[PDB]
Amino acid sequence: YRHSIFAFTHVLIPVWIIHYYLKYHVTTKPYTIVEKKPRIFPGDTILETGEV
Amino acid sequence: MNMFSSLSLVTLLLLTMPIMMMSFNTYKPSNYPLYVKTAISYAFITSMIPTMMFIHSGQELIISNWHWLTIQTLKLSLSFKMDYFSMMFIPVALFVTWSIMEFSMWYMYSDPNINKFFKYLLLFLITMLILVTANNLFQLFIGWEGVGIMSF
Amino acid sequence: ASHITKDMLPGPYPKTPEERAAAAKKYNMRVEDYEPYPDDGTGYGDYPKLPDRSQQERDPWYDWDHPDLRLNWGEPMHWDLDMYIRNRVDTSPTPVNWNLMCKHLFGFVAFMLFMFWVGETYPAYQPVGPKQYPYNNLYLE
Amino acid sequence: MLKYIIPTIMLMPLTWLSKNNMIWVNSTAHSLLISFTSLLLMNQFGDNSLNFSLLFFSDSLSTPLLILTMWLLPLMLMASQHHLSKENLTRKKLFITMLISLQLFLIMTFTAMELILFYILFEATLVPTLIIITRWGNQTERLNAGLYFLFYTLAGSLPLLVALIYIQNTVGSLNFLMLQYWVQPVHNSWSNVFMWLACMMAFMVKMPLYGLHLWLPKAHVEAPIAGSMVLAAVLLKLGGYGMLRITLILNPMTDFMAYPFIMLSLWGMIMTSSICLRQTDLKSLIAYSSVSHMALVIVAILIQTPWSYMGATALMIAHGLTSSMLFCLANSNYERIHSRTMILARGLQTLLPLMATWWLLASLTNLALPPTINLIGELFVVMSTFSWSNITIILMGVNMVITALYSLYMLIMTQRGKYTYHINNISPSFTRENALMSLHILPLLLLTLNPKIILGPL
Amino acid sequence: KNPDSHGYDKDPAVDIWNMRVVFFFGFSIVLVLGSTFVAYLPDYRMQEWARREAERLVKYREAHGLPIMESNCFDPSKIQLPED
Amino acid sequence: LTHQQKVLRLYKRALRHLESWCIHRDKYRYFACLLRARFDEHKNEKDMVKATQLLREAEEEFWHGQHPQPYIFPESPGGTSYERYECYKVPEWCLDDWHPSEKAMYPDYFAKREQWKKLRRESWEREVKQLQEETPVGGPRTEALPPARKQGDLPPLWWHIVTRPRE
Amino acid sequence: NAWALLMTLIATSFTAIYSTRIIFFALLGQPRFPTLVNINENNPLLINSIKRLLIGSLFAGYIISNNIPPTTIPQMTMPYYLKTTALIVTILGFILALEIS
Amino acid sequence: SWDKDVYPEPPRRTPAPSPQTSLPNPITYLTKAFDLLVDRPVTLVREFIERQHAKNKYYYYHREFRRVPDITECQEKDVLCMFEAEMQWRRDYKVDQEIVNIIQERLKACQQREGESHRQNCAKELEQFTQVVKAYQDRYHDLGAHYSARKCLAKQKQRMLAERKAAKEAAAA
Amino acid sequence: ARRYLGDASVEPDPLRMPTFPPDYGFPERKEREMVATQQEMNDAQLVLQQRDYCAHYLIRFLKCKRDSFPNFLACKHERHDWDYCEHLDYVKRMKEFERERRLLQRK
Amino acid sequence: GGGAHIEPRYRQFPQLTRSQVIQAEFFSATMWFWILWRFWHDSDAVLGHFPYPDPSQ
Amino acid sequence: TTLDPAEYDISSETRKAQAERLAIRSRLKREYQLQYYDPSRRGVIEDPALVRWTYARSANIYPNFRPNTKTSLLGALFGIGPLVFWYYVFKTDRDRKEKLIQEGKLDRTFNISY
Amino acid sequence: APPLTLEGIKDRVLYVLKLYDKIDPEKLSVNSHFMKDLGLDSLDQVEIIMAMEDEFGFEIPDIDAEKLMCPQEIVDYIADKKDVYE
Repeated sequence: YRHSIFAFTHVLIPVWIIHYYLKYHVTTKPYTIVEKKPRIFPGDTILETGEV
Repeated sequence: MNMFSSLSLVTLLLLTMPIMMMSFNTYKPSNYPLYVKTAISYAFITSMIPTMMFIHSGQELIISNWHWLTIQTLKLSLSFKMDYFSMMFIPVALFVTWSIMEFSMWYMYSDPNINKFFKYLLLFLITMLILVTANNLFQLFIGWEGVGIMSF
Repeated sequence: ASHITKDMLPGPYPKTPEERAAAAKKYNMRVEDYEPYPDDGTGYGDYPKLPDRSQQERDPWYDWDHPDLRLNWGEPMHWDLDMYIRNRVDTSPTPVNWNLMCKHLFGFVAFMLFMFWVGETYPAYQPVGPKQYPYNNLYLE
Repeated sequence: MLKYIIPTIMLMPLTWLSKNNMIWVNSTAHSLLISFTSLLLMNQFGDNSLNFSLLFFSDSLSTPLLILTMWLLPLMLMASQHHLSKENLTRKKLFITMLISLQLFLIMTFTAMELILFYILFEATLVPTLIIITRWGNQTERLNAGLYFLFYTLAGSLPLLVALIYIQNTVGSLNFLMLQYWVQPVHNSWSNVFMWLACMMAFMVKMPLYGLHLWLPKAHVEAPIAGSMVLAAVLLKLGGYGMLRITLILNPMTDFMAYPFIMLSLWGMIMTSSICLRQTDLKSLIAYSSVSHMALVIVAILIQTPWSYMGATALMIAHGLTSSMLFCLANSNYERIHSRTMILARGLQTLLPLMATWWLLASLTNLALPPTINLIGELFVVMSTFSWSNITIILMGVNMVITALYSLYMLIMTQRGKYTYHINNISPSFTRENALMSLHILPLLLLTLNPKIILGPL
Repeated sequence: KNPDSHGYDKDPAVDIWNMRVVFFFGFSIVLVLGSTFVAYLPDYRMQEWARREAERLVKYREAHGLPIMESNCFDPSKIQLPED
Repeated sequence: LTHQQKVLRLYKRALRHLESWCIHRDKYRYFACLLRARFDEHKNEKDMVKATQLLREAEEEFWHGQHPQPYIFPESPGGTSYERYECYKVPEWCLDDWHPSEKAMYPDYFAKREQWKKLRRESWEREVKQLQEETPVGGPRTEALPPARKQGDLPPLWWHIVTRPRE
Repeated sequence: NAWALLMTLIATSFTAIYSTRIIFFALLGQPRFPTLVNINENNPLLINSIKRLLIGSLFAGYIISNNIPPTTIPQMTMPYYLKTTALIVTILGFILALEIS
Repeated sequence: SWDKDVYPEPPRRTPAPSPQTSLPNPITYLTKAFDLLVDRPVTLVREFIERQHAKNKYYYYHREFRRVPDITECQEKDVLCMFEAEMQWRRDYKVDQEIVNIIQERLKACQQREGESHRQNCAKELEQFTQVVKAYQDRYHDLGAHYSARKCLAKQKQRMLAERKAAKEAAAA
Repeated sequence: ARRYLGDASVEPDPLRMPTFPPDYGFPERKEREMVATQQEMNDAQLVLQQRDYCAHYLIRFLKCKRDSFPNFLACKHERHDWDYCEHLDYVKRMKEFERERRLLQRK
Repeated sequence: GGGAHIEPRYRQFPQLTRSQVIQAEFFSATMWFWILWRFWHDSDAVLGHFPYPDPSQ
Repeated sequence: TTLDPAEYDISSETRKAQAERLAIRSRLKREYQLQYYDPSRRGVIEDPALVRWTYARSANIYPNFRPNTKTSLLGALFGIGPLVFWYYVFKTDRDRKEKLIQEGKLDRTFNISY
Repeated sequence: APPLTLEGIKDRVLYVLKLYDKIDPEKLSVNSHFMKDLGLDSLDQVEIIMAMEDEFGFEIPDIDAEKLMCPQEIVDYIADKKDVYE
């Protein structure tokens, strides 16, 4: 049964530590992680207009 | 998106835990393999999550982390690459190796040195896994030869 | 601390029967054709009298070969002749001296000419002359 | 500075002054301590280099290189202990004194402030080394290693003192390197070649070209017990760095004739490593490594254009350890089995299991796996020496092949079944066997974490 | 050298002393206590100082009129330039 | 090798390379007598040159028709997983260097070992000196009298007699 | 190159005789091997392994492929005799597999 | 953070949602889950010290040198006056390395920021970038004397060739 | 490659299209065949050889793809009709070996 | 030793566990059922047919 | 190719007077095992064939050497020869590459390294 | 791990040797001396080890042929090869 903290001592120690090194971080580096653009589709401001 | 990258590295930092904790962690006894074999299982479902995050919005990532030496002009630090070859393959290369060790677990079952077999099968997966993920051309060459020795 | 006359001295004919075997028996009778002869092409200081060379080649073969050990493991007392290339060399194959590989490696070299052509599927060959026209020939519109 | 020479000379009567057998542990204890002083005021700049006295700037220079020199001393008494325990104490008091008497000058040199303290201290060894080779040899061929070790080193280093006294009175004063701020060039003549050739060839005869290395395996094959001074003579050689102080300046503009030192050592680099494959004596087998990827620096130094000094410095202290440590293995495995013939020892790796991973990490750093210092010391060589001319990629690209078959054949020779006749080889590597064999791989790989502390100014 | 003593260096006692005098002096006081020193040791080769000052000064020119990375030969017409 | 038994070394291998050529288990079996027919065709005749043509021409028609990648009987002079297990190899006389507290285990076995040595402690005085009597000068293959005339202890003790097992 | 077309598609043939050979000597002929054969396939630490792959085999090819942003344009107009020309070869591979076996 | 105009970047353009569909989305069972097993052990601790750190505030200053020393003075053989005329020149060659670093990373922000176009956008960095380094190795790079760095002795004697050749020998100018 | 005149902006990887890149075009049918809006063509993320014909059409394909995320199928008729846009284009481009065949023969 | 749980065979052809083969055979369906949708609905080629571009006019 | 290697040859019956080719070896393996089996040894064996293996190989040539046969003056075809060649290859380059660096510019302007 | 004993080897060898219709299965098994059933010089000694390899299957060394006089001798050393009875 438990044996419920072994998976917790396994994963849940790092997941804490690793993100504490990020939330306090991404805005520290002038250019950190490079994530790309949204790739917008004509579902926002646009008409189609075809369909042709 | 904040959890987007951070979960990848989980896959990466995890597999180093099976090594560090081989030297006075108060090691799990024989069935030390099971210590690893489960240490795998959660890595795949860990990698399964970001697969879906990408097949929605795209948005691949890299990381800027840690500055190794900076010579004259070119500044090499290190990074990782989340690219289209990274998102799909990596779950696969772990998914098979999820099933592979069980087989050995039966095949090698009688070998007294089994305990350090799974170590020299473990680094192999680790460093072959950093070849697919690196965008810094030098960094491609750390695991390029890191595997070429593992064959020996 | 072997005292006198450790190794080869100025051969390769200093009373051929005096050497093998005084000590270092390469030949039994001073003629086994193991007599400390093989100073072939001398004046090269290489391999003096040497209870030694040209004894034959291609391997110790490492098989049953079991008086005691006899080849590469177990070290019979003293035969040693020349060595050190013997752990990366073996004996006779089934065929002999057929280079059909330079044939096959050049087998595709026949298809070098198959390189100078193209493979364009559509349309067919349709023997032509001036029908080729990869892009355009005559007027645009 | 005197922070260093004074305690290390203060060492000198820390030894005999002591009692019976306490001597070894007495001096090994202190000799480690000085390493705190070693770093202590050092690893300051950096930029606009440190000079703290008139005739000493200890090392500023970004050629730190001195911290190692102070390591290898209390690695000897752990190394040298084996068969030196079998003769008298008043002689054992000597062998620790002259061994220090070496360590005192290598602190003097590498600082020297100038050219002319370098030389008289550049030749000031060979008094302490020559005495360790001839006595406490093993074979009787040693007596010739005594001569050959001179009559080269001293043979052509006299033309220094003809040249360096020729500069002193020609342009100003050589009293100080840190003033070159007036240097005229060297254009050409049939006189100036000689000047450049006199100010050079003395250094080559130490770090060998493929000619005139005829001494190097003569002295190492047959040489003291532990490699006791054989670890030191792998410091001495690389200490020909001073060519970095000259050829940067002081006839800068003759590269005209460089080519006979390029194509002569550049085709030997592909060469003498290959004459190392069939060797039947193990302490020979390592001695020819030491030529090879040492002699690569001589094509790093002559070429100007840093990214070579980025990579030329890391090499002087690259094999500074790896090439050191191998002479420490082949010693130990020789304690137990008294032949140095490589064949004889086989069927190990069953009987000494822990010493398995010791061979491996050694023979792996000639392979130069990417992360360690070794490659990051070679791949700044290839990047500039490629730009020289594109064709250098071939030969020095071959070097990266034959060296791999080179190393393995030494390990894989010790993986075999052999039980054979040996009743010896019982000792399962008592701690000193594995203690002194460490304090190499621990400090070596470690530096890769912050490897900006091994670099030149460029 | 085994009369079933354990032993490391030489004999009964200070051998036991001789192990703690190498292990402890050798590392944990140097390979660790010392290694700490250079780990966070202060800015090496004045680069730390350089990042910011080679950072600030970029925009200063870029802001008002000035170009970026001149290489104008350090204010000519300070030099008479011998022709022949 | 004595001229009599020289066909055996061929007669051993002859059918050997055969079976790796045939596939069905009967195929080997069906060609047995059929190819066995050729041996005794001349069953009794000269030992010398007359029948040396049974040795002479045996060379060809064998080497011709050789190397269809034979079945190698895996643990043997060659072929896969033959010498495979060396990770034990049983380094007999591992019992020297211990530092007991490693010797607490197998007390009954440490008792037994020192009981074997008494034989090899002194068996020699008549064991070695008999070899000075047994072989007069240049003797060929070197084993002692098979008994050693009363009790061999071992005599070949113990290197051949206690030697290493396989697992 | 108008050779690989000749060359590659011929290799596609042997893809049959690759398989069928090691199938027909192992899975087909009469039992041949020495007696005392202990075979036991009831092996929780094995059967657990295969079962995952073959399940994660069949469904795999379609799941992976079905979800992608399309990165290119395949021709999609494939005339006759260019069509099953691979399958056309394997069809007789199995023929020449068994007939030659 | 940093200085905006030292590290400019284009704005965010957050994508619009498009549910469109009757089917459950699992991310909303994760971003609503993952957030609750993160913030508590994480954000509370950063807030924990950042007030714990209110107890003491150190200082380290912004180091700015004093520039009298000029360039091409002084009388030739001199030491004192030409010791410094490198200290001007040496630091100002350690700067001009890094200004190539900063301008280079800004380039990367032209790619993975976009990466699909890679061509029809950014208008600036590349067409600027190769107008930067071509303002670098000329006169600021002593080559092949870069081994000696040949400070101020060879530093001008490119720039004598950049004077005694250009602008006069150009024929006719 | 219809209008061969210069490019105001020099951006290659033809961010300068002739106007919009065709495969070849026109020559006559269709003189102006008409594609989609370039301002929206590279405003989205659109790979090269996604700038051929049927840009208007395939931009909608992914629209619904992003709609139902936990789904393996959006429109198998559109993806079918994606040929019916493309197949119709490609077959319309199978005609350039028909004209040049009989046009470059005798006359 | 370990246990007797199965004895070997003299070529009496050992028996199966009877849950060995059935539990497997359910995976003989997953190829024969998952082959269902091949021809339904897809043909040898789902393409459209090139109509011989006759209009060279 | 390398080699026959003569797994059959002439024989029978000549040279059956050749015996005691084994008596040579049989003496030793008797004596060697007479050496190798003893209770108290703990040490390696002389094994002279190895002593005469290196010492008749590494040393004991320049003593045996004579500078006479012109197959020992061969080495000029080996030692010096290609070392001239590598000069001929290089010195043409480093020049052909140099001439262009002056008249005409091969490189780009984003090469600062070098 | 497979259990091995000294009985089967007395049986198996007795077995197939009793399978051959060339030998009546009233004849001696453990000791016939095999010279009564050696006929002829060949086609016995190497003939009998042709089948016995088909069950165990290690190599049947050549020089061990002349040990095959005693039917207890063949079974004798097969114990020493495969690590058989105590």
